[PDB]
Amino acid sequence: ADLEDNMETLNDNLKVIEKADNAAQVKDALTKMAAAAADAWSATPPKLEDKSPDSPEMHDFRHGFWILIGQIHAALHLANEGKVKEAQAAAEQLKTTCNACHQKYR
Amino acid sequence: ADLEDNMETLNDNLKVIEKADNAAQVKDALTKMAAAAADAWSATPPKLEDKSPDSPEMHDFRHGFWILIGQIHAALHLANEGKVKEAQAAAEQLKTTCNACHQKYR
Amino acid sequence: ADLEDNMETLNDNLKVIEKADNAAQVKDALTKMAAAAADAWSATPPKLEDKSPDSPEMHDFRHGFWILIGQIHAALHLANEGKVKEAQAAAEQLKTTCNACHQKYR
Ligand code: HEM
Ligand code: HEM
Ligand code: HEM
Ligand SMILES: [Zn+2]
Ligand SMILES: [Zn+2]
Repeated sequence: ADLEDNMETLNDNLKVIEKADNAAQVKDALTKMAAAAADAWSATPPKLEDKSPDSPEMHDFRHGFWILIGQIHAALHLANEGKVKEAQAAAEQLKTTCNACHQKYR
Repeated sequence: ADLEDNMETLNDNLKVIEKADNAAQVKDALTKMAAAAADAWSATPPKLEDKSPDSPEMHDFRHGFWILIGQIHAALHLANEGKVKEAQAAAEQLKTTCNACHQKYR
Repeated sequence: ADLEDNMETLNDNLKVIEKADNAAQVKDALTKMAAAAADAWSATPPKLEDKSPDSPEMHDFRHGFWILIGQIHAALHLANEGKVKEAQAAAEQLKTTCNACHQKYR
């Protein structure tokens, strides 16, 4: 997918999570987030087009999606286990990851 | 691209790390491995074609490559600071993750 | 080698990061944490001595351990970038992962 569509999917589904009624809905938003973050991994952002793929910038760029995928995964488990409230909390906190990569490369 | 191709890339570069000349050939081969493993992220292996993308088997499957990439990133950091022998050792012990997944899904 | 020992190394270097002045001191302490975590993550802890390597309990433990490994990586990136203060904030931010895993498995 386009990086840009991948982020819309991240943004949209996080909101779906903040507003969810039950576990089924959070878990579904999390899955979709996982899909998008997995796909984004290999993307080159506009701000790093003049950067070599094996370069520190692209290295740290990729790692951002690694972290996010692990967090979504942890959060996805809380959801599977029916823990709506804490799943929503994990979901929240992975925003720090969105910001960390955003501050730098967006 | 293909799951098959990704594995050939994995296998080849593991041999490339074992024979490595210097830090850079080690780093370059590890980079290729991470990109191949992330390409495989969302591939669907023959043995799990009957299984829902939301099943424990696929969960287990995608998670392997996440562990792997992590292990690769860790080796990469060893190489970055010029501990080639140590980076080469982690690429050896990195086979435990390969095997773990083949055992279940190949 | 053993969990205990690596956990001390982990504990001690976080207090070294909190008391650090320069980016290099943070980088080294994070590097020692990287190393402790590299040698620890696959151990079975006292409280899961009964459960086997591929249960839900060991899978969760390994993941949170990998989350931790991934936050040390992020923090190490920030240090190489010489962003001293935000490497430290990231070393702080990683106490929650420490805590999430102790709360289930210590
Ligand atoms: C779930 C967490 C995340 C959310 C909610 C999020 C949200 C967004 C949104 C809404 C945009 C569009 C901004 C615009 O309208 O111009 C965007 C763009 C972007 N994001 Fe994220 N993001 C997340 C995680 C990440 C991560 C982890 C990375 C890097 C590893 C990243 C890298 C980027 C980049 C480079 C752009 C610019 C896209 C472009 O200009 O083509 N984002 N993100
Ligand atoms: C760097 C470590 C790894 C190496 C060197 C490696 C190597 C290989 C090789 C040589 C094959 C032979 C199949 C062929 O080429 O036709 C294969 C197949 C396969 N591997 Fe891996 N592998 C690794 C890691 C993994 C991991 C981590 C997973 C799961 C997370 C995995 C899942 C599979 C599956 C499902 C197949 C069978 C697919 C097919 O035949 O279409 N492998 N691998
Ligand atoms: C920076 C992060 C962490 C710090 C500073 C830390 C610190 C410590 C300390 C001080 C101990 C007690 C050691 C002793 O008195 O022998 C300990 C033990 C332990 N830690 Fe951590 N820890 C961290 C992260 C983690 C993580 C991520 C996990 C699992 C994923 C984990 C699992 C355990 C377990 C199971 C023990 C019990 C060992 C025993 O008493 O046998 N820790 N840790
Ligand atoms: Zn899991
Ligand atoms: Zn790195």
